[PDB]
Amino acid sequence: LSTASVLAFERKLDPSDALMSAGAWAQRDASQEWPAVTVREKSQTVDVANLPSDADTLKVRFTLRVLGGAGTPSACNDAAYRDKLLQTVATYVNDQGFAELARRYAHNLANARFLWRNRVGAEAVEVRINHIRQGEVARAWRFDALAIGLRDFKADAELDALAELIASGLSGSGHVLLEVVAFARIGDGQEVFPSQELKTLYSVRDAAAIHSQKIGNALRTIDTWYPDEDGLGPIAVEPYGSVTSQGKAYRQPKQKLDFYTLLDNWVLRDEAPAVEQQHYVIANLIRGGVFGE
Amino acid sequence: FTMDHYLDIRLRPDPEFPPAQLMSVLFGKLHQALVAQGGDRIGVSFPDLDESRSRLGERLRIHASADDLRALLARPWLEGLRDHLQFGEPAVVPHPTPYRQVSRVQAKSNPERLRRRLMRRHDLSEEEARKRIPDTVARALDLPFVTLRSQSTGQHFRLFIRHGPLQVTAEEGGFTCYGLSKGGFVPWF
Repeated sequence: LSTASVLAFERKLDPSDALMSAGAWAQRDASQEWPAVTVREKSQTVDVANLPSDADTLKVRFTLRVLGGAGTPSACNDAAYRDKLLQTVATYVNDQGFAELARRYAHNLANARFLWRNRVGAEAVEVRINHIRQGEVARAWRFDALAIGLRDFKADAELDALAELIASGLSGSGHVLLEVVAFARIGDGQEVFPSQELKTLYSVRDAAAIHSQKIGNALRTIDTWYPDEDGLGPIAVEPYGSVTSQGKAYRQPKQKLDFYTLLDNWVLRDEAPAVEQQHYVIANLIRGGVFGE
Repeated sequence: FTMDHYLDIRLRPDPEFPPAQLMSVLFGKLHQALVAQGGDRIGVSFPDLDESRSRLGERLRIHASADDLRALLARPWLEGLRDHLQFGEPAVVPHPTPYRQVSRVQAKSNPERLRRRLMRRHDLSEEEARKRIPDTVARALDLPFVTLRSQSTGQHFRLFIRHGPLQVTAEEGGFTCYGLSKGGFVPWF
């Protein structure tokens, strides 16, 4: 009949803080003892994180758990709204499962978009994704991140295999944890761009790193179904789909394509189109958030 | 007839848009490209995309005739991006006459460097190095900004580009490029 006063969706596709470490190209195989890059200060005064002078390659590394059961909220206030939401996500996956969203997540893990600023000036990027079964490597991938585009979604055998593995983890048929390690050729003594704190760069234990929410924002840029002119490309799935650095807000609620109007039409009165906005609202609840009255 | 080829590049939107840094990586990769190619025969401009004269355009146009163009940063001779631009392909130019000029300039907004150069040049004293003739009273400045981190052995520059006289007055056949990476008389739209 109505929406609950409190509604909480927990995070799926759980990332970690991407630890960064310098190294040389063609040494990506035995890249375990690689020294982590640290933040220095210079001339009011600012922070800067470069590489060591004998290293032409950055390597970031983070572990991504995927959870599954994304349509089950962690908090509600009425049982009827949770039953209706579970029925809508259940008939979503019974019409078509996680085949488009898992393919786009495998794309955003294939092209190293979690390299936020380090990707745009990189000569060659290689992403290695290891599916850690018990404590060892079960299936290992080796993706050309620059050959796979940022705004076009290709078709490939290995990428559809990664899409099927992320789909199996997202449906709940298996536990999926992926060690994702990206080698980016940037140059000798070039500058890396970790996440900046409240200019102070973020670090954990004498090691510059990217935040977990920045990596979670980067692999979430899959939204291509919105009334923009063609040329923007994929944006991240936020409700009232915003780019606060650009100062614009696509799917503003005067147009009826935001997350909340599509949710309260797709659940409370059974109204959404065939493929596009259902994928948008399901990816938005895959992200998680706080909704309600 | 001056340099009769152009590339109407259009940097697409992207939820990461530091324009100083996008044009920084682009002009830096162009610097790398043309120092690898080698030659003072190339053009670069920025058409009327600066709406105010503060911002700088989201476009570009390179002016090399045939061979330098096709061999330099283009569909061949990798950019390394091929996704954030999805740009096109060049062709012959029309016949305008806005007098065809662009310019580079740099100013002084950090008199520490000048005072240190005085101290180094003939061993100046601290009091005169403090008040011989710094510009501490006023800090000069320039509007159109691009970052362009150092090619090597240095740190973050802040380069400034002033469109020259773009008056619909005349035209002339001059040199190919000044500076290092920036054509001279270039056709403008």
